[PDB]
Amino acid sequence: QAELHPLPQLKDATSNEQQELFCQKLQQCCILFDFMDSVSDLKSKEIKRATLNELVEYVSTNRGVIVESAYSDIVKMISANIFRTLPPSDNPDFDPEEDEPTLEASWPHIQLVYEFFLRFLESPDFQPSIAKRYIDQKFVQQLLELFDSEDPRERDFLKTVLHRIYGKFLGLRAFIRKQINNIFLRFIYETEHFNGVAELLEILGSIINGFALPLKAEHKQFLMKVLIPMHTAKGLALFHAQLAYCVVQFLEKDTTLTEPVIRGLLKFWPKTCSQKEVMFLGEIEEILDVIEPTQFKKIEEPLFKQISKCVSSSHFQVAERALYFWNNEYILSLIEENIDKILPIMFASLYKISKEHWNPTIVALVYNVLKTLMEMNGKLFDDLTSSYKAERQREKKKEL
Amino acid sequence: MENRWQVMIVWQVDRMRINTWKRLVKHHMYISRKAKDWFYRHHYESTNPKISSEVHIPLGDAKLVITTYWGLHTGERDWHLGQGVSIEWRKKRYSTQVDPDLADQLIHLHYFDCFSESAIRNTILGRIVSPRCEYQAGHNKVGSLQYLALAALIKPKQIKPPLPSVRKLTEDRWNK
Amino acid sequence: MDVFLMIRRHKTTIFTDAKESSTVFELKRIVEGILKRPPDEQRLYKDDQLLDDGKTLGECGFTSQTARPQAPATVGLAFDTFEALCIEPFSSPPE
Amino acid sequence: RVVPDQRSKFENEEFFRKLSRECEIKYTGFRDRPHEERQARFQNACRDGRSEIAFVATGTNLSLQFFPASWREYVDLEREAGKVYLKAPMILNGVCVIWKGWIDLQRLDGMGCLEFDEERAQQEDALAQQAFEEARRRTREFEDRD
Amino acid sequence: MYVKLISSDGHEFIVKREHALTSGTIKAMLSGPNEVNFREIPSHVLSKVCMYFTYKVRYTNSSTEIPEFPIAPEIALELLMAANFLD
Repeated sequence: QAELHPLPQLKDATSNEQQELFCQKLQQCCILFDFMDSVSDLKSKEIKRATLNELVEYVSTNRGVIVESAYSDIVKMISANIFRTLPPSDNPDFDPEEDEPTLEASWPHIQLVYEFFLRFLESPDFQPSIAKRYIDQKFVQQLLELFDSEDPRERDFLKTVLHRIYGKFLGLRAFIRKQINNIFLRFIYETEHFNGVAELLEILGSIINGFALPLKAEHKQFLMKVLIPMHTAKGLALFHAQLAYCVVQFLEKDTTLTEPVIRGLLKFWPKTCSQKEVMFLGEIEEILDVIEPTQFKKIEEPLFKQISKCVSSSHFQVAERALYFWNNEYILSLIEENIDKILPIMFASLYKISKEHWNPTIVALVYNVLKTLMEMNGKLFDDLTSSYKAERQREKKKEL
Repeated sequence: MENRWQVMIVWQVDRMRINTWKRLVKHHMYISRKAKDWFYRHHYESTNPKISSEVHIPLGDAKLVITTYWGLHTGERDWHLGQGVSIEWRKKRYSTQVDPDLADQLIHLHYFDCFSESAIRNTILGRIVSPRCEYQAGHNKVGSLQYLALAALIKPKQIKPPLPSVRKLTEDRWNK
Repeated sequence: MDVFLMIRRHKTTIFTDAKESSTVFELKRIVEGILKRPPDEQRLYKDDQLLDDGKTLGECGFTSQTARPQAPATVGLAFDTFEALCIEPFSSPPE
Repeated sequence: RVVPDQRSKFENEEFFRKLSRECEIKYTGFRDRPHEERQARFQNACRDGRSEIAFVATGTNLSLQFFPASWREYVDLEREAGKVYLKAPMILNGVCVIWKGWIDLQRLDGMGCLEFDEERAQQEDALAQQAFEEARRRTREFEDRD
Repeated sequence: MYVKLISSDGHEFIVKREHALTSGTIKAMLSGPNEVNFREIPSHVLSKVCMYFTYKVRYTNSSTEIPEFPIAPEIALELLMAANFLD
């Protein structure tokens, strides 16, 4: 703790020795005065805080403040703090949904360096080629591990750093894309202690929006090998909203992927969790507002077979959303064209639930479904309901 | 004796604009996370069985609801005007329909970034301008000469996907 | 509909509105009402085509789309008997 | 007395000048079925209180929708036989107004106009009027406190 | 019924009193506390700001397909200075 004499502010300093004063301050704040101690360095903290507070002012003000010779010092300045040893988790069985978030000790001073980083990457000049030699593949590699943090406030600031690097640095796009694929591939089948994937998935949303058309083989393998199996995640309840968007947006680029996506969706269907299925049905419902009629002609049997299974559910919410399927406009338009094949599958199950369930509200919607199919080629309904009753007469024979 | 009714103003639109709106609202609610206090309501929560979706926007202690509607006039025919939109502002059971050109203006007060108090002063001596406007659909009026001059010297950026606009939603173009 | 007009000479200018079918008398009456100098002692000016007392915009060819509240039509003013076309241009940026 | 000012703004406001200046309207029905079927369906909908009714400016994007109250207005038909009379109170852009229309079922078009509704202004609430006025009076520019 | 405006450069314009009411500074200068001189103001900047007065009064409370008001990028800093002084 060497005494920190307050050097003259850069406002008082003239044109000369400005970088020398600037560089000296960066070496002055490169120290690691820890904040774990309750009461220590009662004078050293604020002057460091004041310098950083003035430093953020210095970068925002003026234009020619940043020079090439300073590039090394800033990277050393930033890397000395952000590239820290992350504290161990307070509880290995910590619940992100239930337990309160864990805070950070050095946050009052960390709030300034991340701000310093943000206003630096967004600087008016920021020649990337000069920074290309200094911000190399090694800087990014340690940056990704910082997403494993536990403080929610840090993740939002961290994410904006990654997007700024990717949008400006044209050299490491391949690395960060490959790194993004690599880091996700761990999360699908591993210990999976990662907690910043919700913030991580936000970056994936803005990287697929730029995927040029037509697709390439590398981008094709992203869906069936990474994104689709991600629905088997234990904690999908927090990542589904961002995970649902990228599937739809990616599908909107090449419509030929609709068949593999739907079949892939039906493979990892939830089995024992009621809440998992409710959001899962919302995924399939969204897909049907962008589906093409020709692509419908290939998924009538497998997709609708599952829907006819989920209506006969033991939970109201699972049946509630499924019954709301016969309320859309595009969905009803599609099922009118191929009524001949859809009707024989549901109608056996839609009629059974009509007079067995207890809640009138679920039964009330069922009447609307059955009456809706009477607004179609009802001769087939008449052919069905004449034959179907004979199959129920066949079931009456089973009773007999 | 005739029955009682409610009368609304509904702007008739085509489904491509509706699905584009849904995509944009979702992207800026979730992915980029600029509009995080907005609410998106699914069709299965309103008594009227024609509402397709509702968007509620807190404005201080008030709110603004934009409702979309599915097939009206539909049934065989075609889908040039299958959907419809309505906009309402309610406070303590009080409500009034609002023109879109005013709806977009009201949204922009409690939301995205615009020039700060010192932006004009700092432009004079070149001490960098920040934050800068990213929503040009919120300045459809004339406004002071200062804003028009300032917008000239720093042409605002473009959000990667378009920022969500109540005006792009309600535009005919078919009839011109 | 209405149009907006420019009259420039020496170091004076006027900004004014009028109706569509107005021929030339409404413009001349306004500037009479502003210059306090008897009316016929004037001649309007456009390019080089002479302007008459009964000339009208439609006959003149000027239309609403020609004059907008962002670039009004320029025609100058005149009064001892007759004077030249002192159309002095505005200042220029220092370059 | 700001309602008179709003009404005066008739000449200078978009939203009293695009839907309250004598414009031809038509009933927008199924539009596919033959003409006699269209008239039958429209008349059945007019009696029955279970349906939707649409009105087009014949050339714009604006439509008026009447929904059943289940989901001082009326749709009268006996008066002036062969005519349907439409009365619709509303509150538009903060001012309470009344919409009155008439449609001839033979041609499925007619005339509508909009007028100011007196009496119905002071009973609702002064605070909501003032609040909406104040809200609409604000400008975003140079408003934020850094 | 008409206020006279003198450009610091040496130009003079005149604009109706009603049109001038839309600017706060001149109203404060004149209504309460004739002739008004906009010292330093070049001729062209004054012409453009006055054209903005006409434009705004014509396209005020009305909200229609009102067009854009062009301002060449090279003529921007001085117009901003004038607007800050006058508004």
